[PDB]
Amino acid sequence: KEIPDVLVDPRTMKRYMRGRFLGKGGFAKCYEITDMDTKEVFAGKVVPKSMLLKPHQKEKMSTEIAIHKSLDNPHVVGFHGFFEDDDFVYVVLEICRRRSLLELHKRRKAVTEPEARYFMRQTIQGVQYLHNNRVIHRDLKLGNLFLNDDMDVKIGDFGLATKIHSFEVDIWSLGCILYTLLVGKPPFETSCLKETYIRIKKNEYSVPRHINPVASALIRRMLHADPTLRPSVAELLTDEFFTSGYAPMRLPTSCLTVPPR
Ligand SMILES: Cc1nn(-c2cccc(CCC(N)=O)c2)c2cc(N[C@@H](C)c3ccccc3)ncc12
Repeated sequence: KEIPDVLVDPRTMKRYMRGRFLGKGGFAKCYEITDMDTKEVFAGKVVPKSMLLKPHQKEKMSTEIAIHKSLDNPHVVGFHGFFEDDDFVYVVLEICRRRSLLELHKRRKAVTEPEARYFMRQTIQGVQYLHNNRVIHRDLKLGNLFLNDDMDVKIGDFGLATKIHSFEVDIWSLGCILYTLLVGKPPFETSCLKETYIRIKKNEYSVPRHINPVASALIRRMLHADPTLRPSVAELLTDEFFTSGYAPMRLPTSCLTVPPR
């Protein structure tokens, strides 16, 4: 079933123009949509109701919307109201025309330290806002770390977010990220899916010796087996890793493909 060329809602009664395709997450396609009156551009998640015929799955998305809606912070994807018609649910979000930190990783492999310092900081500051507002992400991956044309990291995809394992799962996800950024490969990545889940359980990872001691030190703590021995969000910013070495405040767009100078 076709997705309407113009999108409208009963509430605000604003007309959006479905523009360029941006991607597809699971059963949700996403288009760059544009306000026909204001010309302000937004990323519109379009989920077809044929996926939400079951009231079970229809709850999970109504929770994702519930939470994301309440949020307001320069490191979480902006929320600008959802709406539905007879066929599709439409979630209107902040536009990030530089894709996700995953794309950056895939293209760059191991980034330089300052870049990880910059990304982690900004990422963590988002993670704090969440934890401060009693929100857990539970599903933090480089794909959830979107980038705008200013190279600001903005957290998205709250499809497994929950309001109040607890907070320590997020500190785990950020460990993997800081690993992947600095090391260039995910710490528990393997082709076999069962193998990954075993590696995680038995806590099987080895940080290469090429990585900075102070970096690895923190990476060990963030991935530590005892969730209660993992650092807190507030304890991250203050860590030697962020304070010892050079930390840039802005990043060039060049970082998407090559290292900065
Ligand atoms: C908010 C928001 N959700 N999505 C989005 C929706 C559906 C699927 C996907 C890809 C798979 C995934 N990572 O989940 C992303 C965006 C895409 C972009 N920008 C575009 C340029 C883009 C396209 C691919 C990946 C990242 C960004 N900006 C903001 C958003």
